[PDB]
Amino acid sequence: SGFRKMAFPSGKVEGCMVQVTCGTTTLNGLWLDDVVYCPRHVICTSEDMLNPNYEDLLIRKSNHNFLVQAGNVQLRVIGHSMQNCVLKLKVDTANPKTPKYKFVRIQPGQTFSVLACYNGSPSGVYQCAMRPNFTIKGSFLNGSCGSVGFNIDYDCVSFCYMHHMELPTGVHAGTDLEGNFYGPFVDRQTAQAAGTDTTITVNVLAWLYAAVINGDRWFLNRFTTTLNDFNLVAMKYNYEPLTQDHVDILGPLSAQTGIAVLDMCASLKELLQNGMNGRTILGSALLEDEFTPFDVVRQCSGVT
Amino acid sequence: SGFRKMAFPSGKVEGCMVQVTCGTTTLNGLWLDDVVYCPRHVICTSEDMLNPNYEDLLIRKSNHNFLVQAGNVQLRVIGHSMQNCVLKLKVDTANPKTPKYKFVRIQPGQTFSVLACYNGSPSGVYQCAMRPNFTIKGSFLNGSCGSVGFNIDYDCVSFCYMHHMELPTGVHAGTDLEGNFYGPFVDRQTAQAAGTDTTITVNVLAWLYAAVINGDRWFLNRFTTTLNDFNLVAMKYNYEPLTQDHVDILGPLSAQTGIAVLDMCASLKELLQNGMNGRTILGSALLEDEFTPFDVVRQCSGVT
Ligand SMILES: Cc1ccncc1NC(=O)Cc1cc(Cl)cc(-c2ccc(C)c(F)c2F)c1
Ligand SMILES: Cc1ccncc1NC(=O)Cc1cc(Cl)cc(-c2ccc(C)c(F)c2F)c1
Repeated sequence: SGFRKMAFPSGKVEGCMVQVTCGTTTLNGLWLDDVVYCPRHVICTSEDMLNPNYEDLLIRKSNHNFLVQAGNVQLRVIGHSMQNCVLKLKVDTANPKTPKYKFVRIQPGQTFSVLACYNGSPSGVYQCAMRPNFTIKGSFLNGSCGSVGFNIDYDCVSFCYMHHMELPTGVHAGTDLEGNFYGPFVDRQTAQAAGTDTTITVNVLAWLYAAVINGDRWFLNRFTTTLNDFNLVAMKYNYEPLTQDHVDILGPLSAQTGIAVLDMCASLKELLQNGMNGRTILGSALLEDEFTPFDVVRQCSGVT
Repeated sequence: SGFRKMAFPSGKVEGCMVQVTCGTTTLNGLWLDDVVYCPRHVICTSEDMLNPNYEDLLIRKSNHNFLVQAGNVQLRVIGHSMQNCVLKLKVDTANPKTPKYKFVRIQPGQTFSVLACYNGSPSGVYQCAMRPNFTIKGSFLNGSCGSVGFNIDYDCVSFCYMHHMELPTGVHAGTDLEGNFYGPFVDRQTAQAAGTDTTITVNVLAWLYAAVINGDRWFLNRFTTTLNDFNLVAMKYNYEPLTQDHVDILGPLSAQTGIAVLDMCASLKELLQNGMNGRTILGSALLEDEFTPFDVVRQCSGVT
């Protein structure tokens, strides 16, 4: 028992981290097979960042200008190309530590682990969710660009995020491994609005099921609700509308605990309307939304 | 910016995890050099657990009864011995993935990462603190015994915890890598009181400094306090008494922010006496105590 914000073991990803330097800029790269992936803003100087013409900036660069180092050894760059907001540096050596991997575009509300890196060296690992507004609330400092987000299913690492920037609001923005930003963001130092965010209702309900499994049950009540009534409350409290698809995803947890999804919705409705009254749930004094139903089942079942 | 409950990258430790089976019981072992370390309760049957005579139970076992498997390959056991509550199984092969390591006994209030494992396979990693009462609030299921806690300084892994049991209260107990329990616990299925726990004051203050560094400053006030006055409030709210040693450990964070430690104590005093009034600090609605001053400096400086 016990419930923690658990990240995937980072070993398979640590073996892929490299340092990429172009001119004066050093950031992280991800070495899979004979390709190193990194944010294209590595080719920018501070002056270029206000409105960079990435095509023109990349034309001034040659393979020998991209310094790629895997720990202590230098990699030889034999090709370079830009795909959306990422640079792909072809190297003459396949990474011997390349795990089985896939590139995936995660959906908002889904979670993943981040291996925060500086100078190609891993510093720490943490779990987070892709917010409904396509930002992440991470922990990144200058030099962390190119750090990646991922999930692991058995021996396969599905890479879903590469870190590009921190907006003035302190939130983080990045791309999939094909260089497409999540959300409306651009890799340019210009004002950028992140959309209105919402709380991930299905994840809060999953976390309430995790609380029941782990013995925190004080919030269970004698009430029930309907999807329509619950959604009126979700609207008022800026929660994502619950759909039948969400109810079905919560099916396994409902079966495990014997608590109907709509009965758990009535508990969540009362918590939204009354607050916690100074009490806690799984060590938290707020409603947690960065655990998916799959995360709860995985952590509560011991999937390796 | 941003502040997360960050764990160390687990790769160096993943390379040390093995499965240990004795009779009917399977748990995790830690393979360093030519020794595999694991909880001695692996030699128990369910009936033995009420009052096991570990010396007598171990006498009925031979080297060939300890089945040690590192992933897919079987290890050959050439010696066995019990040291306190751990078994040390000498194997004929040194682990080629043995990182630079040390065995350390951590102090209460200190933090470490846990690589939760099942059947010798890593499942996830999370950060936690050794509570003042020598328990940990982890996330462990049956089969997680032998999972380890650790810290990493550069290329050296300091192992500090090995998981042994979950008490009826849902808290976790374990040993250092010499098999000595943290706290008053015994590896026996018998009633065991964990002492009165307290909140780790120096860690809460460190986390308030982390909040200021990351822009959450609403709790800063026009007040100051003394160590004596603060400690009267700490007593009332079951917080550890703050000492001059704690003030000195907070020195680097005080210098970085320009906020005197006793001024931060007055902010903490007001938060203890008034609560948060429905507000949050670094995404939390409660006062967080599982970040040490060193953790805050490390995360805020990007140490790899
Ligand atoms: C410092 C740091 C901390 C954590 N994570 C990453 C970083 N580095 C960056 O954000 C670098 C970067 C790159 C790009 Cl392409 C755009 C911007 C940027 C975007 C919008 C605004 C308005 C602005 F001021 C900006 F500087 C900034
Ligand atoms: C199931 C689980 C979940 C998370 N982590 C670990 C485990 N496994 C265990 O705790 C196994 C174990 C071993 C030892 Cl030596 C003593 C006890 C034990 C101690 C005290 C009591 C009263 C009691 F009921 C007990 F079973 C229990």
